[PDB]
Amino acid sequence: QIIFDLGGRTALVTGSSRGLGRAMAEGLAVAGARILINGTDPSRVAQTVQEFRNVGHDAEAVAFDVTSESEIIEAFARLDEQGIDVDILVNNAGIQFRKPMIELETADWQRVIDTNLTSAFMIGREAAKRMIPRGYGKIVNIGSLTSELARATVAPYTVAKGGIKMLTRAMAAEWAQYGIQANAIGPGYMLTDMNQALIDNPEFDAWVKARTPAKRWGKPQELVGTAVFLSASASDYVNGQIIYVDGGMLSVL
Amino acid sequence: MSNQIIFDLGGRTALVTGSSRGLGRAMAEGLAVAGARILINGTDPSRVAQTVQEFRNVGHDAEAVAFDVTSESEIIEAFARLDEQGIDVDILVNNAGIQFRKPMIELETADWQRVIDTNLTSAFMIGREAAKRMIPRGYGKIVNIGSLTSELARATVAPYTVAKGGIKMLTRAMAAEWAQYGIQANAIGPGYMLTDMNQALIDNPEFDAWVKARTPAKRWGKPQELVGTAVFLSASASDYVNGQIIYVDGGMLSVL
Amino acid sequence: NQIIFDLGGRTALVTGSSRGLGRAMAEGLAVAGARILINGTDPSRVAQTVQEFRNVGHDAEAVAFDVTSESEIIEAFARLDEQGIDVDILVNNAGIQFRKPMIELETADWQRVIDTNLTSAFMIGREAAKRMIPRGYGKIVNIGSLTSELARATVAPYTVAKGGIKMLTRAMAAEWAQYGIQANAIGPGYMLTDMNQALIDNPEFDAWVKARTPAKRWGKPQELVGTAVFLSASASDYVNGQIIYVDGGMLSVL
Amino acid sequence: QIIFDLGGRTALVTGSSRGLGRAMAEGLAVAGARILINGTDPSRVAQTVQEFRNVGHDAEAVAFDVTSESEIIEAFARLDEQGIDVDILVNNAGIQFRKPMIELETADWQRVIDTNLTSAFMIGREAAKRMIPRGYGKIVNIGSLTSELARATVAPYTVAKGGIKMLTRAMAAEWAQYGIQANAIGPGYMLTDMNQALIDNPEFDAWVKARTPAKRWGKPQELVGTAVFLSASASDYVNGQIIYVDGGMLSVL
Ligand SMILES: [Cl-]
Ligand SMILES: [Cl-]
Ligand SMILES: [Cl-]
Ligand SMILES: [Cl-]
Ligand SMILES: [Mg+2]
Ligand SMILES: [Mg+2]
Ligand SMILES: [Mg+2]
Repeated sequence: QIIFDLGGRTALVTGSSRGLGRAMAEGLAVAGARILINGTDPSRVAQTVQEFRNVGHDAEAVAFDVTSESEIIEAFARLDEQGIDVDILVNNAGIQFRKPMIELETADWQRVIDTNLTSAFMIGREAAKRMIPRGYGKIVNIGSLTSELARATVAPYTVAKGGIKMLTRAMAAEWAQYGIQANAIGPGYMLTDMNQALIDNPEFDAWVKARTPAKRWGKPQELVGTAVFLSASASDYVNGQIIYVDGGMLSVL
Repeated sequence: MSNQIIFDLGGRTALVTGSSRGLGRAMAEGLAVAGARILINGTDPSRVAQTVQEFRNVGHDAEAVAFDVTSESEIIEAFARLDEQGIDVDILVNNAGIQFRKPMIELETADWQRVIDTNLTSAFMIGREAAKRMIPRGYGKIVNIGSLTSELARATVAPYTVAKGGIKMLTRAMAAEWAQYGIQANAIGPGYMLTDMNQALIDNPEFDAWVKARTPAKRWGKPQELVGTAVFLSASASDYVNGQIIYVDGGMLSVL
Repeated sequence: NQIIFDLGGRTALVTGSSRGLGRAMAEGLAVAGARILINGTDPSRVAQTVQEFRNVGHDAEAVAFDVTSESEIIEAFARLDEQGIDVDILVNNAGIQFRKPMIELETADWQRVIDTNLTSAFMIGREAAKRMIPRGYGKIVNIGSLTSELARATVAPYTVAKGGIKMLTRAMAAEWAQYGIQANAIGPGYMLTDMNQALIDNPEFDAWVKARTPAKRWGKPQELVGTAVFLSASASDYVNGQIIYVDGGMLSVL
Repeated sequence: QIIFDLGGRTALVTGSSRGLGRAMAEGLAVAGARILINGTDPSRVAQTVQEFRNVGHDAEAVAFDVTSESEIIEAFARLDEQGIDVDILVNNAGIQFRKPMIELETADWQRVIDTNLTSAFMIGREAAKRMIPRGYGKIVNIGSLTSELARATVAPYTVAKGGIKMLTRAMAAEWAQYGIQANAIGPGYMLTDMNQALIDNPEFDAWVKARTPAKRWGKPQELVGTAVFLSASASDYVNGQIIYVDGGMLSVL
C-alpha cells in the first residue's frame, strides 16, 4: 500500500536515541523513511544510529539541545548544506518532573515548558521554513493524555502538553494552506523506561488497568501505526488533529 | 516498496453500510485494496449490484448484503444469514445515514426522527449485532462515521448534527463496554468532501468560497482521502486506539 | 438584590419538575424570582407541587403534559398562549435513565431513552423558540450529563442521548442566538438524588465516585441551582451553546 | 440571592485597572466582594480604585508585575501582614502579539508565554498556599477562544491560552480536595480598547458578526455574570471547567 509508504521521505525525530521516540523512529524507518536520530548525548545518538544502520535503515546522527535556538538553527543549516530535506518532523523530545504545584519551583516549571513546548515551536518553525517552499511536509507533535486530562503532581507537564495540542492547531492554521499537515499523537500509559517507576508500583499498575477500557498498558510499538499514518500520504487531508493512543482511557469515566 | 504489515487487512471481512455509492463506497474500496473481503450494503439494489461487480472486476472479493439500516428485523435477519454462512464480520463501518436540511422551527418531528433513526439508531443496532459476534472471537473493529457536526453545529442541519454528536458518544460508549474484549471502536469525521451528497453545496459559489476560506487547507476533501483513516482504524495499526474520532477536514475544526 | 441574577417578571417552564432535580431547579428559579410552570405526567402530583410552591410565596402554575407527546406539548403551549403566559425560560430536564450493557439492550429501551431525553427537548425547545423569537429574548437550558462528554459501561443510551443534548444545545445556538435567544446546557455529575439511589447504596460505586472526583464527594441537588439560574438570567446573555459540567472536577482529570 | 453573594470574600483581579479585568472586578464588587485592583500604571490603578470607592465598593491597589516572581511573593507577604485574605483570584493579566510563526522571534514567543501562562501559575500557586489552610478558594483563569481554536498570527497567545485551560485542570486536580474550585472563562470577541484595531478594521468587524451566531461583539460587562458565578457558592461543585462567553462562536462552523 503506497499510501502508507514513506520511501523517499526523511524524518527527524527529536529524542529518538531511546524510549518512545526511538520506537517511533524505528517504525518510520520500516515504513521506508530515512531517519535523523536526535538526542542530547552525541555518543548515545551515534550508538543508536549504528544500530539503525545495522538493521538496514538509512540513518544519520543529528544531536542537538532542543532548548537551544542556536543549535537548532545550526543543525538545520548543516542539513541544508548536505542536501538533506526534512519532510517529516516528530517533536518527541520532552522531560517529566513530578512535584505538587505548591512545592514547584518556577525554574522547574520553566524547564518543563522549554523542553516540551518551546522546543516544538522552535524546531517546528525551522522545519516549516523549508517545507513551505517545497509545498509538502508533515509535523507530528507528541502530546499526552495530559493534553486533555490533568493529573496531580504533573502540572507543568500537563500545561506544556495542553500547549502542544494548541500548538498543533496553530501550525495547521498557518501552514495547512502550504500543503503541510501538522497533527499530534497523545500516548497513554506505555510500557517504557520513563514509566518504570509507575509500572513497578502495584497500586499504580492496578489503577492503569482498571482506568483503561482496554484493561492494559500500551506497548511502545503500538504508537508506530499512528506515527506512520500521520507521516504518510494517507493523512494528507488530516490537519490539526490529536490522536490519543490510550486503550480508550480518555474516552471514559 | 516497504514491507510493513500493520496496515494489511487480509483475512478480514468488512461490512460497510451505505457503501453502494459516495464516501462509503470509497472507504469500502480502500479496505478491499488493503486486503479485506467486502460486504456492500445499500438501498438501491441496482446501484449495489453495479458496485459489487465493479469491485469484482478489479480483483476484490465482494458481495451484496441487503438490509434497511432502520429495520431491526432486517438487520438481525442479515446477520443470521452471515452467521450460517460462517462469515465473520471483523470490521464494521457504520456509514449509512441521510441528511435533511430544514430550520428547527419548520422541522416536522417525523423528519427529525428519520434522521436520528437512519444515522444514530442504525449504528447502535448494527454495532450491537456485530459486537456480540466479535466479543467471543476476542477481536474486532467498529468504525462509525460522524461529521464535523459531531462537534460544531450548523444552522438548518440540527437533526443531523444531533445524530452525529450521538455517533461520537456512541463510539465512546462502545469503547467503554467492548475495548476489554479486544474490540476497537473509533470514528471518522469527514469534513466537506466532493460527493454528490454535497452537490447542492458545491454548486453554490457562496458556500464553495466559504469552505475554501474556512478550511486552513483551503480546499474540499476528496472521498479517497478518507481511505487512509479507514484502513488505519481497521488494521492492527490502531490496536491500542479506542474511542477516538479522527476528523478529516483540512483543519476546519481546529480553527476559528 | 443582584439585578443581573434576578428573574423577576420572567416565567420558566421546567419539564419534569413535579419532583427530583427538576423540582430543585424550579425551586431555585422561583427563589431567583421567576414564575414557575411545573410540569410532569401526573396532574395530581403536578398540582400538589404547585400548591407547595405557592404556600411558601413562589408563583407557580400547573402545566402537566407527556414530554414524549407532540400533540400534548402543542396543546399545552396553546393553552399558555391563550392565557397570555409567555415562556421566557425553558429548562429541559425531563428524561429517563436505563442501565443495561449494549449487547443486552432492547431497541425499545434505547428508543425510550432517546425519546424522553432528546426528542422531547427538541419538540419543546422548538415550540418555545417560536414564541421567543418575535419577543427577541429567551433562555433554553438543556440538561445534559457528564456522560455528554465521557462514556461509562451500561449507560450507553443515556450517554448517547445526553451527547445528543450537548449537540442539540449547539444547534439551538446556531439557529436562534441571532434572535436574542441563549441556549445552553448543564451536565450534572453524580448527584445525591433519588434516581441514583442504587448507585448511592452501592459501597463500591460510592467509593469510586469519592476517589474519581477531585472534590472527593458527590454533588447535592441544590448544587445545580446556581448554574440553572445563571443560564436563565441576564447574567448569561452573551453565553451561548455552552455546556457547564457540575461534577466536582471529574471530567477534567484522569 | 445568597448563592451569588460574595460578601465576606476578597477578590484579587490582575490587570484590573482597565478593560475586561476592570469590568469583572466591578461585577465582583457589585456582588459584595472586597476588591484588590492590579495593573502596571499606578496612576490608572489609583484612579480605578477611586471610581470603585465613589460608588461604595471596598477597593484597594495591589502592585506587582505579574511576570516578576519576587514582586508577586512580596505582594502576598504584604497582604498577609495586613490581614488581607485572597479568597478569589482572577488571573486576567496578559498581552497579545500578532506575528506569523515563521517570522516570530523566540523572545516574543517567550514574553507572551510568561505574561499569559507562567504568571497565572506563579500567582495561582501563591494564592493557593493561603487558600488551602483556609479550606476555601476560587481561582478563575482567563483563557480565550484560542484556548480551543487556533487563529493565524496569534500562535504564542493561542498556546499560552491552551496552557491556561490545562493549568485550570491541573489546579482542580491538586486543589479541589482542599475545597478550592479552579475554573476558567474564555471571552470571545469583546469591545475593548485592546481590540480597537480589529474593531476598526471593517473586514474583521464584519467577520466577527458573521462568524458569531449572536451576530455581535460582546461588551466587557458581559463577562460579569460568569465571573461572579465562578466566584460564588453557585459554583461550589464546578471544577476544572472553562466557560466560553462568545455569543456562540466556538459552538458553530
Ligand atoms: Cl514495543
Ligand atoms: Cl476521491
Ligand atoms: Cl408527575
Ligand atoms: Cl461594558
Ligand atoms: Mg478471515
Ligand atoms: Mg412576558
Ligand atoms: Mg458593596
